[PDB]
Amino acid sequence: SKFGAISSVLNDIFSRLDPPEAEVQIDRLITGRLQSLQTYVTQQLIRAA
Amino acid sequence: FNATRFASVYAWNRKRISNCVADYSVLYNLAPFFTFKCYGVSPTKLND
Repeated sequence: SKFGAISSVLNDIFSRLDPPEAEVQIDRLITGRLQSLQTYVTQQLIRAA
Repeated sequence: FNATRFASVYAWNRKRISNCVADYSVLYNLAPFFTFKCYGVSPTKLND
């Protein structure tokens, strides 16, 4: 998932953009993936209970 | 870039560039080309 970023692969973001906006793109992707992982952990806790 | 004549805005000219090595420092180092702001890609990364 692109999560609202231009590309879903990290090395493209590094190779194409400058740090000032590459950081924004990376931040968006990181928050998206952190949210996905947190959702997985929460459902795992419910199922474990 | 060094063409003597440029077409009008409505009849804008379109040129095809392919199958060649492109060096973007030849135009960047020229002083007159001041307004060079680039979308979707950094101006520095163009060489890579």
